[PDB]
Amino acid sequence: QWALEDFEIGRPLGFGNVYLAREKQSKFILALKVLFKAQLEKAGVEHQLRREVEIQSHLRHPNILRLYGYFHDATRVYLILEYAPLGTVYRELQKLSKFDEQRTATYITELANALSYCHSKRVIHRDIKPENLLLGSAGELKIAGTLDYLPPEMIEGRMHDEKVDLWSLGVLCYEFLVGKPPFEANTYQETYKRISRVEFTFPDFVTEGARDLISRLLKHNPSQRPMLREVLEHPWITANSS
Ligand SMILES: O=C(O)c1ccc(Nc2ncc3c(n2)-c2ccc(Cl)cc2C(c2c(F)cccc2F)=NC3)cc1
Repeated sequence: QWALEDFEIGRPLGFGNVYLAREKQSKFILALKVLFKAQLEKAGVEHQLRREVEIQSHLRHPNILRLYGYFHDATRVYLILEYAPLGTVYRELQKLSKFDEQRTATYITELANALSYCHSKRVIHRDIKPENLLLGSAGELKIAGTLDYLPPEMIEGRMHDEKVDLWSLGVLCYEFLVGKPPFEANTYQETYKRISRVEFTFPDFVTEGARDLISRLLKHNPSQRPMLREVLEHPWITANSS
């Protein structure tokens, strides 16, 4: 059982705010997520958070952000999270516009690993996107509305499985190389039609090796999408990863 008295709150990092924090006894640096019990009870997704924390703190992977613990105060609910010093992949993306193939392949590899571990633990993520991707001190990737990353089977409300994260991995591979998601539009409506029709095009600079992998991942039929092992063994990933 923790308390707010154990932590020294630092700079803001972000239904509330995420702060830099230092545990007093150990001097351990962490991110402390602050959420108000008012918004959580007004949305009723406190059970969704009860289950989410049950899952997040039970998993151990170098590419999944760690949740150490949690606790609630008078009106707040606190999440003791890992701290990823180099920030979000979303900030890196807009600070560099696009990623080269070697950076893309490594992230994709680290993702495929983190997902293959999740899929072996019967967990399907559904929602990877740059703003949910964080960077550790070594620069390694870490996994912590808008339709851009959702598969056709999901937005159409059909039954879905592990192949959902394969679609997302395709969308992320495209975005890394291009700077924008393959189905981006100015409205939720247009984006919906573009995803369901699976209509995307490649800019000239995108190599055929990348085009192939993305085109394999972005199949409408979930069954035709490669397994994560095939992703990690793709010639384009092979040639460019770390
Ligand atoms: O720009 C900088 O200087 C910067 C920014 C971030 C970090 N590192 C860091 N480390 C851990 C966390 C966060 N950020 C963080 C920060 C803010 C918010 Cl709104 C959410 C989180 C999250 C998060 C989460 F809970 C769900 C989904 C995605 C998340 F990103 N998780 C803890 C370092 C430097």
